[PDB]
Amino acid sequence: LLELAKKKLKELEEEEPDPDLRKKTLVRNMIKKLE
Amino acid sequence: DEKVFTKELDQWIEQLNECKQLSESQVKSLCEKAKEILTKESNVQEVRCPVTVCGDVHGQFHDLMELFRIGGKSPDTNYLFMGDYVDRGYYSVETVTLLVALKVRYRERITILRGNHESRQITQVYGFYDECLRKYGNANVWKYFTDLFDYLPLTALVDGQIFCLHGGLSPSIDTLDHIRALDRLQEVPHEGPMCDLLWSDPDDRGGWGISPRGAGYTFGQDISETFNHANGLTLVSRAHQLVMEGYNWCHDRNVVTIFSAPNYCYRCGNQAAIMELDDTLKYSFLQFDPAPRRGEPHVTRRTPDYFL
Amino acid sequence: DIQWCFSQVKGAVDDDVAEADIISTVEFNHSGELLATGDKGGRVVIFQQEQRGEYNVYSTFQSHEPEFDYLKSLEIEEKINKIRWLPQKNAAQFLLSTNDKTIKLWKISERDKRPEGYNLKEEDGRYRDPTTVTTLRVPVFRPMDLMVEASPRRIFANAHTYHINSISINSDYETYLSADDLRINLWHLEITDRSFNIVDIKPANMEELTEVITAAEFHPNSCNTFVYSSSKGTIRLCDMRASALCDRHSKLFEEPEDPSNRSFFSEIISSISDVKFSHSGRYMMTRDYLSVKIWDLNMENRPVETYQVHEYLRSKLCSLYENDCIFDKFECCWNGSDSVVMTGSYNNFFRMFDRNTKRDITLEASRENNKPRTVLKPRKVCASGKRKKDEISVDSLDFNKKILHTAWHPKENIIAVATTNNLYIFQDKVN
Amino acid sequence: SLYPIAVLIDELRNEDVQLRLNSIKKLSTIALALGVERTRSELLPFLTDTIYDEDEVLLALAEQLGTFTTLVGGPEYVHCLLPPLESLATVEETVVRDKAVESLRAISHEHSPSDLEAHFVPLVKRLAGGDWFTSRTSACGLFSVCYPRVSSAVKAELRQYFRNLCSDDTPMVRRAAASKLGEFAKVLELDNVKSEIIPMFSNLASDEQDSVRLLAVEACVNIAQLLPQEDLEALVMPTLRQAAEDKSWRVRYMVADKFTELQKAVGPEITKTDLVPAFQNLMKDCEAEVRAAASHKVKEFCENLSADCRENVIMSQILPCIKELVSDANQHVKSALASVIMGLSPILGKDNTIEHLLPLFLAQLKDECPEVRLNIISNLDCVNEVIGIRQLSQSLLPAIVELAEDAKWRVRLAIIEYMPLLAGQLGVEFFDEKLNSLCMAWLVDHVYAIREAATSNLKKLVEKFGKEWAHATIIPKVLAMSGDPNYLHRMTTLFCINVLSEVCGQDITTKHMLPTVLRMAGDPVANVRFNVAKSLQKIGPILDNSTLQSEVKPILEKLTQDQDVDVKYFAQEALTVLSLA
Repeated sequence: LLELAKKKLKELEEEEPDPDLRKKTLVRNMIKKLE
Repeated sequence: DEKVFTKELDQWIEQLNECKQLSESQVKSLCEKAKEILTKESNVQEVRCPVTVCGDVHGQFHDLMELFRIGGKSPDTNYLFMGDYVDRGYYSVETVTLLVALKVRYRERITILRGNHESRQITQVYGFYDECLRKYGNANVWKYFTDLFDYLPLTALVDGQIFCLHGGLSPSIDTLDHIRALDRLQEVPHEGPMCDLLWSDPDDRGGWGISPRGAGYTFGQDISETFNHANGLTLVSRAHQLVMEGYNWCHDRNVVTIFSAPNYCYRCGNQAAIMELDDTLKYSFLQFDPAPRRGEPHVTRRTPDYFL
Repeated sequence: DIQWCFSQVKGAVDDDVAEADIISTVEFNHSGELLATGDKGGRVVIFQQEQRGEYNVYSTFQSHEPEFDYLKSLEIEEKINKIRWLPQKNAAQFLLSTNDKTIKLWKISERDKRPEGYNLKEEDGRYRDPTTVTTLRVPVFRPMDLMVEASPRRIFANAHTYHINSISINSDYETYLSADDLRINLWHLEITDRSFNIVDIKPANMEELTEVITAAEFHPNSCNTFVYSSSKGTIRLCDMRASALCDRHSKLFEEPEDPSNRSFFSEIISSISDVKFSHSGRYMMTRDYLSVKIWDLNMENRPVETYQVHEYLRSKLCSLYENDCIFDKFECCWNGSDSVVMTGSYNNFFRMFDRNTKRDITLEASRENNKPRTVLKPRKVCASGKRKKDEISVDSLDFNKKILHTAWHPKENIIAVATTNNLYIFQDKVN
Repeated sequence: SLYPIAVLIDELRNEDVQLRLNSIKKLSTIALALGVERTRSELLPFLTDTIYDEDEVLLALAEQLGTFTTLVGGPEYVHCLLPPLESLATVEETVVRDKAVESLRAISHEHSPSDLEAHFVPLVKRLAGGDWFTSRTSACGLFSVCYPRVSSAVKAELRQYFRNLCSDDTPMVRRAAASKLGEFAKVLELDNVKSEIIPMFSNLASDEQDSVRLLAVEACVNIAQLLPQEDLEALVMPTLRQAAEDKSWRVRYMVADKFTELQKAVGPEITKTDLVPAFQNLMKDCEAEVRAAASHKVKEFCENLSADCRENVIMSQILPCIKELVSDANQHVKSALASVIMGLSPILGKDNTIEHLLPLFLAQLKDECPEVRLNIISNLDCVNEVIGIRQLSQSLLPAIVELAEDAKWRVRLAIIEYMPLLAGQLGVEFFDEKLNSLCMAWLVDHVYAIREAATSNLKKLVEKFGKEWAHATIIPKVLAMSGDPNYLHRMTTLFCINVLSEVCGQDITTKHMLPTVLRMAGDPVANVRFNVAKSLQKIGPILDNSTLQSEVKPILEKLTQDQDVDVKYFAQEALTVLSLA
């Protein structure tokens, strides 16, 4: 919930070699909306 | 007599003007002549000024023909290259075939060097093997061109004042007797002075550094000017690194990076400069945007014929 | 309610299926007979309806092959993302199909004729003397046994920098589209070198990325209307008449966001996954992660119906973030007469609602409890801790058996439900 | 003696695509060798239904079957080529179907009326009443070949079949019908045309698709060219008016692209009365392709208007639209308008030209977008022959001088290509007193292609100015150009000498230019030695022994001793070029 700062670990320790940008754009626009 | 051979080669040149596919015997004989010419040459090919210098091409045929138009038609104007005739390209085969043909026809009025991407593993993995499989269906052409690559001189000493090489410098290199001491009939190694020589890049970062490519090193400016003072050099031309501006001045103007392949990988849309060795050794650049591709691009905002 | 009755099942029985056995699309064809199931690896497997009959295998053909990129040198893959059929031009049937980069146009045709007659060779091919021939003979034709055989005819390739996630034949037998993550090209079914980029929402620089394109359709009657969806919740309704470049919308269907149920994930459980027009050309159902929601083509600012699929998950939504089970592309299909709608769900259940009586069901596609011609009784999941012998506590649903892909026979009442490694074909009881 | 034919007859049964293709192409020899009472019964039944799916095999087979009118047995048995062609007329491909239909039409002329009505009309009816939507698409193009020679009942039946086709379901069939509407109507009775084709044309021009409504325009053009002019206001004109205000920009673009022909068909009175408002609306359209297409025909349209009020209408109705279009935002529109704005000058008398056409001209020249200046310059001949460019040269000069120098050499190459026409149309003293400065810079330009173009333009000028002007102008400058450090600039003087010797004359070349060339022969760069050898080889054909053996021969002999290989080779080449064997 509010503790998503730790769950941010997903997009933190990822090394996407250009997969689809929907999953990246979601977790990338998810944190910036609050942090 | 040589006359009949020359007329046949000129007819084949006109045929290439027609963009015609070739047979095997022609390429085998051309490779045999090239190897016969090249076995007598050492690692340091002696190119006499004046000459037109060009860097990476990476098998883009259209950029090469545009270069030909800008710089004039051979042999009216001399030419030279600095490796990277394969990898990240679509038309490597035509590039190398035309290069070898013009070299054989004009042995002494054109020079071609070797590059870091002229390595068996690298060439096999980066398009060239697939390209040969598509155009001939067999690996004999791959073996022939690798044999030719083996003999290619590594570096070029222009008139004894300017030194030009594809990859970069190495810590263990202080004088050219090191390069002339190498046995150019070997596969490109992963370690050793020759690898760093062919796999290094300049480092604006102070001091030495670890090459991110995982093979080679990052020579600093100190070794560069020490080499220059020891051997009385002024500039050290180089290529193999992409620059959005076509050419850049770094390391207190000691290094000029030449790129002759606009839109390297067809994504960056860069400029391409050719640093011509004037008769008096000055440097002149004739920058050219990506060559207008014939009947391209396929994807356009403009309405095509079927839709209109 | 049409009581559904098990009819068939495909695939194996052992639950250790390799990666190249996960069914990745299911698509009937315009008249109803055939049924393609393009699992991973590319191995399209076409089922024909036995001249109701059951479905027996018709052909099989590796469509795509594991490729390799040159410049970006990527592991360009071989999954089958979509399988669209074409109408019937002659005794052969065509079908596009796409991995993340290419679009092929296969062609399936029967053949029952073989040349019979030789001139310089014997019946085995053993050649005779060259000059002893005296009277030429021309090969004759004589029957053999049906040998169905597929073969690619065109290959539309190398136009999409990003991955492909849609195609749709245009309603005039000529063209179609293919929408990658950021652009939409309008190909032509007979010109395999040029395209026509018809939409582009890529920004100037990449780092300011907001939304992408997660679906695209056409109109079943109009020739100039696609409906490309959007990864924020909006749905443009483009129009290829008013201007050659259709970048500007002609409508914009967007729910006037409800501030009541606003939560932490209020943007990741509201990203459309598949938009599907409505067999007549009026409604345009779309399925986000938690509710199918039937828009209307004449009333932009609100939908006219909203069906909650698995409402019992809005609590576990937190726990659904650490196992990547919240990014799942569910898919919804219409009835043949625009009165019933179906969508997949978790733990092998597949909800199918009902538009005109507002009822709803929840069946279960599974093996160890069903035999042919029996009936599937509605499974009813319970959210609370009060569980009595006919409900499943939400602490027991297996979040690894997702019924993503589904189809529905155009006219008749047969459906095909594709779980991870099977293809149950539940029909209803013909009485 | 029949071994090769025995090989060829079995070679169309292998698996190599090339082998089968070659056998199909050579089928003529097999047919000739088999005979005539055996071909029909053995070879045709084998080609009836083939399993070859390659576009390059079926295409060749259809094209070959289209030329079997004689081997089959003569014009009496030509109905034996139908079974094997009807099977290609209904294949999934498109070019194959087109070729099969063309061959069917070509062989239709060999039938006889009774044979036609007995064996060919059944083929058409069948294909046009078939089941797949390819039999009908291919049948929709065999009416214009079998209508004229059939009886009345067959004619009525064919008309009914076509009318049924025009109301088909699959848009493909309706597209084919719309495409062949005009070709069919061109052979119908005039009263039958009026009473039967017009309803079809209306029903196809008010379609629900647009790939049909766009072809309805060409159908309208043909129909209008067919009917007399006393009914165009009640039969055809309403449909054209509706199409000129259509909703899908493709239909409006098609109407714009077919406007000169539409005017020529409808006639001058209807043109002047009704089309002009439609043309204005097309120019002021919200799209871009429509505006470009409508602008492309600005000249062809205004040139065909009625002579009674051509100048009035042009200045009262069309001029403001062009004035607005000149400052348009799109690029294609501006380029297209510029390329043809020059046709309006000779329509006024040069008075209205100077009064209002001049500004637009300056705006176009001053445009900062490329290819607009190129198009405006390339067609200057009009005002030159109307206003006397000498008057406007004061304005031309700044534009030409600013366009001569740019960044990319592409514009520099297109304008250097256009240079000779303007040079010829301008004058002698004016050119020499002004653009002479430009000429010099052109030769020392950087990009080599521009050097080629400058040398070629010099050649063209000196071929238009002959000897005296060149001798009094370039001779000293080009001669002195031989001191530049860059060897490219000296070679440029070499090519200039080569190109200008044949126009300046040996009496002056050998007397002044040649000694310099002989001096250049000893350049410290091999690139020049062999160039001076090639130049000698090029001027030899106009050089005699008196000076040849005196100066040239020692030079070639010395060159043949050079270290470089190419210098020796080219000196030897010259030595032989002296017609010495």
